[PDB]
Amino acid sequence: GRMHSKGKGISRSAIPYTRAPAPWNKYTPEDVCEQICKLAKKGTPPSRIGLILRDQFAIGQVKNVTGSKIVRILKAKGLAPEIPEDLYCMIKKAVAIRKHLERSRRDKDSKFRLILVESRIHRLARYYRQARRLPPTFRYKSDQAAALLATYA
Amino acid sequence: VRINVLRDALKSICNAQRIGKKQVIVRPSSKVIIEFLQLMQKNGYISDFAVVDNHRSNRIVVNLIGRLNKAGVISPRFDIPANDIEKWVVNLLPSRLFGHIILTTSQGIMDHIEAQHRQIGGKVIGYFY
Amino acid sequence: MARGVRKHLKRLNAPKHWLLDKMGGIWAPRPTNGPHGLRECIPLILILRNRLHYANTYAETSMILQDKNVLIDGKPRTDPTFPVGFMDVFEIPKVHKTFRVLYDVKGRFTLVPIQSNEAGFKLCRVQKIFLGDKGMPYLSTHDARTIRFPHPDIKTNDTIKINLKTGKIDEWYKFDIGKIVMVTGGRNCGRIGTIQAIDKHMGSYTMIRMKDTEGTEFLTRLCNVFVIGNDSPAVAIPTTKGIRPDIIKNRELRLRSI
Amino acid sequence: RRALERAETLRKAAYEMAENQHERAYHKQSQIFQGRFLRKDNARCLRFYKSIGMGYHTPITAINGTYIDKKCPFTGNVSIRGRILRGVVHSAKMQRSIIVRRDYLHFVQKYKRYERRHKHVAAHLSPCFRVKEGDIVTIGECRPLSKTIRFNVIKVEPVSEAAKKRFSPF
Amino acid sequence: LSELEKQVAGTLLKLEDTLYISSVKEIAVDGDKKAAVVYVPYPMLQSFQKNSEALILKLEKNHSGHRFIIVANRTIMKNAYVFTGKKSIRRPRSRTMTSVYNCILDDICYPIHVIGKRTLYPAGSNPRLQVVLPKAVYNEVSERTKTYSAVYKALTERDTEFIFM
RNA sequence: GCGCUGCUGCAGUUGAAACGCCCGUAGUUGGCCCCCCGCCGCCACGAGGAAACGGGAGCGCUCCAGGCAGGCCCGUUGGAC
Ligand SMILES: [Mg+2]
Ligand SMILES: [Mg+2]
Ligand SMILES: [Mg+2]
Ligand SMILES: [Mg+2]
Ligand SMILES: [Mg+2]
Repeated sequence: GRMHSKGKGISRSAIPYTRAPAPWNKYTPEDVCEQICKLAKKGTPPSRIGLILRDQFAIGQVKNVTGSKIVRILKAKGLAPEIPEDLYCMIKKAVAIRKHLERSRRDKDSKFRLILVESRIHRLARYYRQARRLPPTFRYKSDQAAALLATYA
Repeated sequence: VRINVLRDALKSICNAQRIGKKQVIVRPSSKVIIEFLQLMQKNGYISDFAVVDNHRSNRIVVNLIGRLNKAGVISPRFDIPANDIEKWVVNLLPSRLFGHIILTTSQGIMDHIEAQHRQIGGKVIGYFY
Repeated sequence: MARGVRKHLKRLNAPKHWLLDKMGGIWAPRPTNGPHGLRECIPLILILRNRLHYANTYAETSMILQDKNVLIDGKPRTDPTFPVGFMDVFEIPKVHKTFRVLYDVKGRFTLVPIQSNEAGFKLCRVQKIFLGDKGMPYLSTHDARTIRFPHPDIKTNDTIKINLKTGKIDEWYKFDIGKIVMVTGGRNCGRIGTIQAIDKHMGSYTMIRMKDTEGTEFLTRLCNVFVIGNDSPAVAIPTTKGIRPDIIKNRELRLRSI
Repeated sequence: RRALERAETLRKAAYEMAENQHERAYHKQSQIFQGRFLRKDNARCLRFYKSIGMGYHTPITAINGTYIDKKCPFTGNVSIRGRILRGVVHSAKMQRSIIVRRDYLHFVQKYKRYERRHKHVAAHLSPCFRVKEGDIVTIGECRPLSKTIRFNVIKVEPVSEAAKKRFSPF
Repeated sequence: LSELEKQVAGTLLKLEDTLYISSVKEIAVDGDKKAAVVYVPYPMLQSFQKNSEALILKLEKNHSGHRFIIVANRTIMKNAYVFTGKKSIRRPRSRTMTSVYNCILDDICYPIHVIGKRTLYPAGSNPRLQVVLPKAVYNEVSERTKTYSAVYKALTERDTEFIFM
């Protein structure tokens, strides 16, 4: 928590040294691929997909079984969202802030938070416009953000 | 943020040797660190070391034996001419008889004595004595 | 900006290889236009007064020249500022002295005495081929001379032998790998060697790599590479064979002569 | 057949240019004698082109194009001589001209460090090339073509979309 | 097209009661025992990997004289980019030397997963790599460590030694 | 002199001096990894381009500040670099 704050914790995850599957693994590389397919059809983000796989199916890491990551699989199958997930969630949070604010506009901390969130959105959007992951025309506007949320979701 | 890995390594080494320690651990590994340590070892300042692989940010262990009195880096790599080494030697080193100055050249990483022998110049990395 | 051409020459602004004393005077002779340019020539008076020493002043040289006592390429010249250049014939019949003007290893003009058999010609470098009036082929050289109707086999940068009495070409040496040459410009004036390599760059200079008899190798641009035969010189050359000694050996020679 | 098609397009274009009465003058290639266009056979060439000569190749657009430009280095009457340079496109607003940005380094001895400097150089752009901002161009030196122009474009390499501006010495 | 391949192929034809090999390489060891390396083509390494411990045991039991190891043959390219003059061709990272050596090391002891690697830099001795194996398995592999070191040195000039931790 | 203008090489709790705080564009700076191909910087060598001044080889203007002289039996006497 460093970019827009003063904190500095170190809560992370530490993956294992060895990349091989579990000795009790009973899934061919395909079987998961169908599971990813049906989960995605239900509008599940990849992070939740990994959570579901790890908890319900006992798969610590997808890459160790299939050799590839979830989003790459979805793209090969033509199911990955056009808008990346982190950006989409940031835009959700911005919309929620704006709504709460237009209900009542005497709250200044909320405006502070909104400023921070929009700055982060602009930075990430610029990075994605570079690297050709988004159209050059893509631009974020405060007054039309809900529309993009609805269509791009 | 972290920038100069070598500076951190050298500061840690000097800190440990000050209180007469026997082993050190420096976190990020690099080719330049390895060559610096190899030269130090060939000159007889730091004995042996080992590199530990973890896929990311390989760690290193070094064994100390006193002897070392100072070590450092010059952050902006200046381009020393072949005939401009004496001034830097005088400015940086305690004497013209036992210190070592490290340079990076098109012929590789070597000492200032070796570069004087081959009458070539290059860029400066650091020093120890 | 001067309103016209320049007629004077300060002594300090003169070429170094003329070897003129700083305290001789404010002025130095200004060579007149002719076969050779200002920086690739030396005035006649300098040879006749400061070297051979047959005269001690400007006036004596003037009398000697206007009395017709020196022939340049078979023609008497009365101009004290006439320019003398490379591979020129200097004959003084009154004393039976004949010299050919060449370069020493140090990079200065020297007089190599010659014989009667080889004084009826000179070597010229051809550097320009062009069409003149009526489309007639022509050919020019380093000494400001033009010859009409040259052989088609003669190309640029070649070397040409012409009889002094009659400006007619006899034989020609091609510019090719393996031919003895002599350097006439730059840091390597007076060195003699054989061509080993030729490298051209589109739109820029062409560099020639030469090797001396002793194995030394040196480079220079093609604008001052002169061919002097086919593996062996065609004319008599100085006592030394185009070998430049290092400072140490020159100092040893100086001490020996001391 | 291939040759016959080319002459038709070249022959055809000269007649629309004659039907563009809004223009005040008739623009034609100097080298070509106007008169070959009434020859039904294809035994006389209708377009003039040349080679730059520094290892560069003449674009197909120039050879098969139907434009007139006296300052073009391929179909015109100018010659390339001198220095060849590289740069990036900074602006492309004039009719047939662009502004090229050149980047280089300057060393300061007292501080033993460098400074980044840039210059703007204007050039003529022939209709045979398509250029947008950020593209890389090779320019060749020519005679004075105007008050600020002494260079002509001879090669274009495209640059991708939304690519970040970067300091690019060349 | 050599003797060893003939009898090993006959063996393989006996074992079933679909997969073929590329070549066979034999490496010597300090003892009279040697090692035979079988170069499996890349697309079928996993085909020869599922039940290969039995395969190697049976092969050793048929023709004794040297142990058998199964590895894949991978290519190494010597340029990150290739300049055809017009565009650039990028070398895939899988064709680097560092990746290939690591894959070889994993393949030599495929049934047992490596737990760590370390390279030591002695004062005078040439630098050498030492790897770390699971402490559970030992007597199974204690008797085939010299052969592993020899084959790794032969394929890759880098030297090594083995311990358990 | 002066490390009292500080690149080498100052100072910034109390002596003079850290913006009240945050966001942020130009600008500056950016972890680790591929053994060799192309490009930029970098190092070395070289060509090319006036001397005078400065450095510097040799020479007893009686010494010297200087000058390029000079000796007979002179590198082709010299003025190298
Ligand atoms: Mg920040
Ligand atoms: Mg932290
Ligand atoms: Mg002070
Ligand atoms: Mg106070
Ligand atoms: Mg105060």
